[PDB]
Amino acid sequence: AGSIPGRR
Amino acid sequence: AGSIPGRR
Amino acid sequence: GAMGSMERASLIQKAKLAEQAERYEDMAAFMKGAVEKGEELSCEERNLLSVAYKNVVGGQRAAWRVLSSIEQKSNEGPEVREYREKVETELQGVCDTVLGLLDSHLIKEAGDAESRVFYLKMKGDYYRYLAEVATGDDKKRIIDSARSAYQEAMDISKKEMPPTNPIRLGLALNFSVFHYEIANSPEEAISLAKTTFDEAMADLHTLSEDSYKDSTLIMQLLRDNLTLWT
Amino acid sequence: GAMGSMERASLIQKAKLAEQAERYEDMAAFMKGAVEKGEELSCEERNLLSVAYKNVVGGQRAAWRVLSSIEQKSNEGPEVREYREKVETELQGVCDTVLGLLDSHLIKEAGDAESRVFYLKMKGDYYRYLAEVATGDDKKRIIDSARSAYQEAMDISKKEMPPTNPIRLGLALNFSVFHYEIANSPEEAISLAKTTFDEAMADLHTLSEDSYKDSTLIMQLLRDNLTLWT
Repeated sequence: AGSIPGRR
Repeated sequence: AGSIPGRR
Repeated sequence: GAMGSMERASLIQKAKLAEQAERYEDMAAFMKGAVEKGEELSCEERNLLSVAYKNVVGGQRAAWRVLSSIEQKSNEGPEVREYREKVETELQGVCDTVLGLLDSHLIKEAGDAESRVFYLKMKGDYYRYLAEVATGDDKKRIIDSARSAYQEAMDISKKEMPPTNPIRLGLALNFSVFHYEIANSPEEAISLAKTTFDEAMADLHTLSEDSYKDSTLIMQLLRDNLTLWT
Repeated sequence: GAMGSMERASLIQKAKLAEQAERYEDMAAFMKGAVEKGEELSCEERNLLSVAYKNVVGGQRAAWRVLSSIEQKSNEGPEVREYREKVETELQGVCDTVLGLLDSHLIKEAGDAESRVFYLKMKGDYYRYLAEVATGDDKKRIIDSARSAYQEAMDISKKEMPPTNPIRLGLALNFSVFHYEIANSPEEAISLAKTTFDEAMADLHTLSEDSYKDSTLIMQLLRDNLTLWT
């Protein structure tokens, strides 16, 4: 399950 | 220019 | 604190530089210093705070999972357990630091829905990360603290934000992950992701091209989870 | 030091775990503790020491280059310079730490060619990283220290190791980068890379399949540089 990712 | 890389 | 002699604006500028240099520990320290100046944070500043700590704790969580996997295989010297414990304690310290900033005094000063929801989502997330490593004792209480923060954020977001708002969408995404991965409630996770996705779809017609891109990007993450869970 | 109460074997075990968890700062601290136990390092232990510090300093160098580029564009408030200086000082401290381990007392105790060449190559590399950030004052002296370490390593390697030995090859590769990037001697860099490649090619017939794979991998890096430089 994916949560909001860290920025780019 | 590439030197020896860090490990994997 | 450690950043007490640096100007607020200089801390913010250096946090942006640290992000560009991928120096997330430095970024988080600069943003902690900025929060401790005592002024509320703008939208951009809240994002810098969240990005910094999400990257720091994300690396700690990845390392903890590698070590926990090795330790479990070893249990089927004390060194693997000791080192997993060291990483775990460091991770817990970062989560406690973030939660302390939210409690002193970001949440209580946040009156607009956008800021209050953002900070309550963060509070849910950092309790969720504490729950990932917790074992039985206050594990239940940590889980309830995450649930309570996410629920208050959900209640505000449903009353005050459109269904396509990116923070409302990311809150729902992360609360659905909480239900699936932490609370052992996969049906609640699936229901929340589906309802969130469907209500956002029905509101896309109101958006500009740029807002449409922002909202559909998070909707795709909801869909990706639903595909994995069903 | 900080690791004085931990057993040598436990420090080595934890360095291997830290590598698996991609916790290179921890890895370097464990290996520093192991070196400070005062015993010589095995081949595998030397590799752990080098991998740990190469990754730590590699991240610092990448961040320094991002910040130095921003600073140069700004020069065509004090914050970018201040933060570049902070990263630079941290990088210099890591290089000084490695050089201090080599001087106290890894090099003087290294009698076999494999260990002495390995440590002298490291000494060249860490002076080279100091040279990348040095500006005029002891910049010349830092460059000469790198050159002298690499040259002693080259002299030993040519007398004591076959032309396909991976440490001999990596030493030549890194000394060629020194010539090209630091010493403003691109013709010397090209000559060294070409001669090293050709002498290794002529010795491949002596190798097993596994040694052949090890040597040809580094030869390809020499070829990649020659393609970029010519």
